[PDB]
Amino acid sequence: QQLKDNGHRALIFTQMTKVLDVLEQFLNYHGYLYMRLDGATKIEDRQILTERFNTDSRITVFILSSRSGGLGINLTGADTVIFYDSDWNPAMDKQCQDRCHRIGQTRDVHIYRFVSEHTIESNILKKANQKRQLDNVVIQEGDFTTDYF
Amino acid sequence: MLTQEERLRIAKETEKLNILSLDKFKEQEVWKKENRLALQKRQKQKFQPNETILQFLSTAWLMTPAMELEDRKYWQEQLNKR
Amino acid sequence: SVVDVPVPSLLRGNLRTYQKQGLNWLASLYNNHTNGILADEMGLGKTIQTISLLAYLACEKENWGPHLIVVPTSVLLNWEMEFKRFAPGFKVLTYYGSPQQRKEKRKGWNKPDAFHVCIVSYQLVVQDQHSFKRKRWQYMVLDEAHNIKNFRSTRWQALLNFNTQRRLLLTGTPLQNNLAELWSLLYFLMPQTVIDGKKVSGFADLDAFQQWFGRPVDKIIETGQDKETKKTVAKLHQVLRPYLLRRLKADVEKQMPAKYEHIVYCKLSKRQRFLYDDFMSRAQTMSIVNCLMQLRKVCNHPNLFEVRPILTSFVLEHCV
Amino acid sequence: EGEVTELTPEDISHVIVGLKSAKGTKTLRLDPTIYESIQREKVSIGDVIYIEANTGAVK
DNA sequence: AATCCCCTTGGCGGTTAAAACGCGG
DNA sequence: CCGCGTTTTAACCGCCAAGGGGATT
Ligand SMILES: Nc1ncnc2c1ncn2[C@@H]1O[C@H](COP(=O)(O)OP(=O)(O)OP(O)(O)=S)[C@@H](O)[C@H]1O
Ligand SMILES: [Mg+2]
Repeated sequence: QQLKDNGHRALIFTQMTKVLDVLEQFLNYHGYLYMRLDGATKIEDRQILTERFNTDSRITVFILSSRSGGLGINLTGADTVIFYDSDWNPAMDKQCQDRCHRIGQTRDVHIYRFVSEHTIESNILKKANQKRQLDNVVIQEGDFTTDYF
Repeated sequence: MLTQEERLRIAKETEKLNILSLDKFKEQEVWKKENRLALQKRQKQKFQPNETILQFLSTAWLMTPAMELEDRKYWQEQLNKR
Repeated sequence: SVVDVPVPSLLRGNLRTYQKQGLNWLASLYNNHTNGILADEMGLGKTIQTISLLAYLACEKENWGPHLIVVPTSVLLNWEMEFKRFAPGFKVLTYYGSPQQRKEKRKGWNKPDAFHVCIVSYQLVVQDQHSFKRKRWQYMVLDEAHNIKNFRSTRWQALLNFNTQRRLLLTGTPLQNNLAELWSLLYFLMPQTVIDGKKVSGFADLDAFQQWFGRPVDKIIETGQDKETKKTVAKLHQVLRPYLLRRLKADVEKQMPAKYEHIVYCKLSKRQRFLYDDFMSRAQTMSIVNCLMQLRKVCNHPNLFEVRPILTSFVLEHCV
Repeated sequence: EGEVTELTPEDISHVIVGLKSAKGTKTLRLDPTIYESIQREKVSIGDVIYIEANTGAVK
């Protein structure tokens, strides 16, 4: 509701298709115009619907499957991404963000992650950002063709 | 073992053929995209074919005193014809 | 120790200055007669750097030998088209289609200079390795190195023993999960070599790498930021330096917009609480991982188990 | 339950309805009472219905 | 008598290789 | 009858996580 009031278009990233169905039912009750990308999408259909979402400005919410993001596609038209659930592999979330935050983007994006209090989701988030800390110690050290300072 | 000069000549021939293939691919891609757009437009134009249509229109109409005088003159002329 | 190499006369494009810097680095890597890992960020054009390296090798030296490109299928088609666009100077063979069409693409392939470079697929070569193994490869390039991030995976075993002069990996980030991926990539670049019947090792072993490096890194991740800790991370950085290559997106892409992260904690519902408690109680004593997946399903939505019923009247078979 | 893809009366006559879902499609033949229920629910092609076979209720 | 490779399993996403196939003639 | 050209899909591989075997010093 806040995102639609502010004029931002949201991207829902989930892990399993059943959550896609539940979310589709919910946003159909709330009347949001939307399109869904799933694993079973055909290659030409995948590209065509990606172009449709990029061009059409009337569909506020766009739903993806996080695992299918391994094959990246340009989705510069987004303005906010929502992570319904977290994954064990942080690089998958990194490329999911890349789908929305990449070269050519001119709108600042926001990251939303959904977790449940006093449950396992906190443990998944801990594992994810621990792996991200390891990634940081292996990446942040400068190795971009320079050693002087 | 073919020499590097003959290698470059064969590479130039490959470049020519590849340029031909590239322009062909570009034309094919443009054709595909335009056809998709045309199909969408045809879908949007779904209506009865070549049938007579009755239309009701209401719109705000701007008025000027000269136009009011012209309308009054037309009314007077119609009354005179009566 | 190197400088900007001349741009290839057969390269049809306008690379950026940093693209030229990467090309020079790869040229140094080949001239060092070694192999390396590309870890530059996405969108920078790792495909463009690879084709530029191929063009440099062809133009400066006589390095026009057969070259092998392995890509996922959709990205394979994209790679083939981009290869046509940037540097069409190589007669490129596209491995594609039904096995009969594969044999047709094979026919007469041994004739020299019939093809200059071949593009293949990961699972495709996993299935058809027996055909490819016969010929050595002048320069091998491995796009999307995250696909072979698993040492256990049959892909790594199939591609490990290939006979090639120099090899190159392409990945967005060499470490997605643990140090094991890092070792797998490194040792894929520098595996054991055999000369005169001897066993000569390029890098260490997986257990050796984890024993000599991972445990200090385990201590690093145990607590944030200790002179031993700094010494160990510096040693890891310095050993990884000669073979890695990565340019951050932030500095090179100065026009990128900002980004913010938000965390929201969502409380459970009555049905979710009951299902979670029941599954945890059942899992306390069966397998545990399936129970963890069921608990995650509880956390997602209760409808994943049972939907609320559509109440309707009971039907009698026949009236009195 | 599914999206209606056909509403063809057999001629008070049976109706032949085609229901499509995400996993498959199916074509059924419904009794005249169910046809009356569908008729009074203003169901057309593209509508999603819910027929309970035991009770003959259409929503 | 204390430790490694595979097990051990849901739901995911690729991704070729037959199934079953109008039609052209 | 036999492919031409075709679409669908079955079936298998990677996950990806925390223990848990049961073979080895
Ligand atoms: N010097 C250049 N001149 C023209 N176009 C360029 C240049 N460098 C890069 N590009 C474009 O940028 C893209 C580079 O190819 P990509 O495959 O998209 O890059 P990338 O490194 O593969 O990013 P990822 O990791 O695959 S998402 C292509 O669309 C090129 O047209
Ligand atoms: Mg890529």
